[PDB]
Amino acid sequence: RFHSFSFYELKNVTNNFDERPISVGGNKMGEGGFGVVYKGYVNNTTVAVKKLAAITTEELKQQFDQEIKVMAKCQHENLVELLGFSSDGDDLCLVYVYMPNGSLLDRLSCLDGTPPLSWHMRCKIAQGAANGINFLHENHHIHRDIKSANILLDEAFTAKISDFGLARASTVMTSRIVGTTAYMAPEALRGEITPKSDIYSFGVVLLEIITGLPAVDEHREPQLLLDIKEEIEDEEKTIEDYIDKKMNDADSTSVEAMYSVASQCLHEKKNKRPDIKKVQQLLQEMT
Repeated sequence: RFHSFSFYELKNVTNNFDERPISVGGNKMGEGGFGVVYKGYVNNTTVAVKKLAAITTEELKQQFDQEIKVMAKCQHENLVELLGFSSDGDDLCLVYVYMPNGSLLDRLSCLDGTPPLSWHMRCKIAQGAANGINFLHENHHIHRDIKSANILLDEAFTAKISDFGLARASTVMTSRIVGTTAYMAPEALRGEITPKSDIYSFGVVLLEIITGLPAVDEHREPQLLLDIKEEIEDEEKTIEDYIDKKMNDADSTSVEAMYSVASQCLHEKKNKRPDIKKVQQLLQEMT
């Protein structure tokens, strides 16, 4: 099933949860899913260890319990795999398969000097992520935080959708709004919970893959990649003026095919957006 770790094991294998970034000599890889993520090395295997931090306690155990329940049921090549967990004490940890190529956001940004992703590889990554989302939707889960920074990349650059648990079952309303603003559908930003909002957010990821630009850049005009989309519709701009210049293999025809899928995903009216299945068909027809 899952591996039951005890906290002392995870502490030993993460340099006692060394919170400096890995660049600096520590074990921290990021923060999210209600915790800090650290690199560990256990039994000849590199792992990612998420140590949950307290919203409040008591609801934390419920969320940890729920994330495990979701992962037990959600096994797929385009989803991050949970390996085990630690629950002894006031301390809660989740242990995942390690993804050596980091996030799609970081690779689109060539963080740390990694080479630019080719157009052909971007197309594969887009299809992989759509496959992961389709598995989630088929199994009545809503991700709620679809973004490039949550699409991880293994040894082969296979797309791995991460950070659910918070993955609700499947129009509900909520007082505690979650997600990442620059990626959120307008109805999600008002608190409607629906798988159609994951589609919208996936439209945004597609624009990041096309253009190489982050969804938000506060030193850019416009700060929001979403707006750049309205420029193309309303302002004599073309997607071609926006194609990532860090590629040498992006043909006009498939670029436009992906942009058209992005544009369908991005309808403001949730009911006009394609479903994940259609998005897969489209992304497949694209290659």
